[PDB]
Amino acid sequence: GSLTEDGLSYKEKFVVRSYEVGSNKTATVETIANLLQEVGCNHAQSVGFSTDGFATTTTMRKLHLIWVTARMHIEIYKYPAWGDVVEIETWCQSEGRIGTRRDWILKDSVTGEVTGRATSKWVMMNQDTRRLQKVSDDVRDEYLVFCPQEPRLAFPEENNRSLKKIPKLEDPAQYSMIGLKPRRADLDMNQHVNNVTYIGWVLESIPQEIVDTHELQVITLDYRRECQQDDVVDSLTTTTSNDSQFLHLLRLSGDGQEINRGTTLWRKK
Amino acid sequence: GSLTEDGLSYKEKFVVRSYEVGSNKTATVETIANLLQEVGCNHAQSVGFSTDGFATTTTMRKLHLIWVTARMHIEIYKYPAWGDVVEIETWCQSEGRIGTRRDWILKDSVTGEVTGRATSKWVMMNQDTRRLQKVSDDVRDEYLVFCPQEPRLAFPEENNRSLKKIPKLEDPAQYSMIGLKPRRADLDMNQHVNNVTYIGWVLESIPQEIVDTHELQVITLDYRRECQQDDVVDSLTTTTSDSQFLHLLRLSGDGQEINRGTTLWRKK
Ligand SMILES: NCc1noc(-c2ccccc2F)n1
Ligand SMILES: NCc1noc(-c2ccccc2F)n1
Repeated sequence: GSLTEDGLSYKEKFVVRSYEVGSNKTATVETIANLLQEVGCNHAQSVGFSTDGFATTTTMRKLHLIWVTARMHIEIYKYPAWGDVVEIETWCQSEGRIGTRRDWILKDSVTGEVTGRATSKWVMMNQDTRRLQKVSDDVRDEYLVFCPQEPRLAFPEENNRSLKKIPKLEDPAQYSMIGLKPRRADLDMNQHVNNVTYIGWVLESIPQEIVDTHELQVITLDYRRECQQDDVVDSLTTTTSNDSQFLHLLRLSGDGQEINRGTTLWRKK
Repeated sequence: GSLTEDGLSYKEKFVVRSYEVGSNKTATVETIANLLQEVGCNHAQSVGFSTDGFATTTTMRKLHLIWVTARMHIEIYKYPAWGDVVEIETWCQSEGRIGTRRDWILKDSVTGEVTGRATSKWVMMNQDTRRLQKVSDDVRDEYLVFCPQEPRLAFPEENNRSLKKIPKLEDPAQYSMIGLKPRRADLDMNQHVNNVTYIGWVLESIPQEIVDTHELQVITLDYRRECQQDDVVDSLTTTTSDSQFLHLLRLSGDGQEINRGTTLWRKK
């Protein structure tokens, strides 16, 4: 991959691998999410920021500050088949003091048609204390020369699903998968659970008959709290709905501490 | 990637990704194992065999026959760092009626130095009845024009590590990780548990202090029986010593064996 001509975005091509595809012989949403974070990292690398998933400045490193994902929103129109080449363009934009947005556009490299889009909200957190804080002006300005100054949105539309509030699933859940635990392959280089793992865990409580008769069009996931290496997760799903829609909750298997909530939208094949 | 000049081997380059590396910022043995499987598939594709992990002929398809892994053996001298290019060359060779071998050599693209090698034994199985059978002469012949005729071994040395018998760990195990279950991401396109998942499960009962102060040099893993989508696995490890370990995977209920193995680790 490379920075584009204006230096304000980053593009990379990926060949979908045998082990990245599901029963449809196309890429899983987890492979897609992995590729989003790969191009995100390579973009950080390309302009001198940290390449540990946190994309930090020297200023932030001095202060033990990191970026953490608050929300992921992914919309897929066609999943790339095994052997197919998918092109991903990615950029960031500050949303003032709240935090920053990273957005992506996925294309068929052959036709150049848009096959998916994603957006994510990130917030600044002290690494050690876990306390959020508004982005300081010194730090803001470090990033602004790497971001477009005119609004550029993967999700322009006035009211769009990427910004909707997600309610809290009430017991009893229609469906559950109990006792989920991360293994070493679920951890990043920092030994923190990889954000994509939580997508896997959300989808584990979707009944197999849905997965066999539907394709995932939209997923929205909020991140509240991280699952530690030694934590155990319960995944909860309730039907809310030709389209199928679900409300989702991840919570710690003991005390029921919320770690994530989300929605998915599925369309008959 | 591409078949090489003589058409009897296949080569591919891989850029190591951010999410593919562990705490040392180098590729995990599971990332390596996945790339072995990927070049294997691309080699099958390049000469017209099935691309579903089974590399079947049209004959085998009529008979509902598949190739199944009996043994994986992997030796790594240097794990590629994030952003590094690793080149993997791969080839198959018939071992008569017993089955076939796929071998790999891993290189640093920049230096051309060997950074690891792997070998695997495959047996022929009826996919419905799960009965083994020796390889048909008509099936042998279909594969011989795509394999070297002169012996070509990742592990040439008589009685090397890759051919040793693995004994059955006896209770009580020194270390365990219990109640392991596959998720949808551990399944392939056939909805069978991916072979690399059993590698992750073996290593889950290595103490963290070992992983933190050692690098994995050798893994040998026998595959005896499949974990189904809805099965639950216990992972057992005992120190047999460099650090060495004996490994056993078995179903959480009745203690049916699915895998046994060994690992060898060196202090950093
Ligand atoms: N707006 C805040 C911001 N946060 O990251 C970035 C960023 C920009 C370009 C390349 C990598 C990057 F991480 N900007
Ligand atoms: N010896 C039996 C055998 N089994 O696979 C092969 C094989 C050869 C070349 C390319 C792909 C292949 F799968 N041969």
